[PDB]
Amino acid sequence: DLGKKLLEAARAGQDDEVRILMANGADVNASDKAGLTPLRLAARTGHLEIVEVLLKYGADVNATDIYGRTPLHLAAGYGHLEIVEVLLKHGADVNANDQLGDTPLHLAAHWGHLEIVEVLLKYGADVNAQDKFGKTAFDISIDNGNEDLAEILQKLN
DNA sequence: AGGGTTAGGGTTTGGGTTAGGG
Ligand code: NA
Ligand code: NA
Ligand code: NA
Repeated sequence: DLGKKLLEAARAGQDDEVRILMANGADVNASDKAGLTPLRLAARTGHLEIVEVLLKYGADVNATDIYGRTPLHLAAGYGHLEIVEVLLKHGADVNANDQLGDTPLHLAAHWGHLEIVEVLLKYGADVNAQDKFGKTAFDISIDNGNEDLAEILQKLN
């Protein structure tokens, strides 16, 4: 039952137990529900060290869940800058589209994570990428009344 | 129970559309 144990340790932030389970042959890309992998759970929850351990053990940086979301989508939307940075330096697809049409930049924009927006752009995020409703991150900033984010994105339009 | 950038967390317990458990 090592997959179940790994998923739990990764979401719960038990880095020691993650390392032990990986040493015992746990599948780094194990999934029990909704295509959720340990890296995706750790990235959404904010567990940086576990993200680092899983990547070192070969975790698929671009694994997708039931909604087509990659770990970078979750880290970007849930405001985990350092995880966003580690994922990107390890090959995360900055322009990955989920099944809702969103890129990580769309999620960072929707949730007001300016530093993440800037890091994504630094790593090549498509500023003109449109979601399912044909909206760009800039459009989202205007809809949400985010003056600071609109200022960052206006400078790049 | 119910919602959800949902997969835990808010007294408390099992739903779901894919669909378990303090
Ligand atoms: Na629930
Ligand atoms: Na649930
Ligand atoms: Na609950």
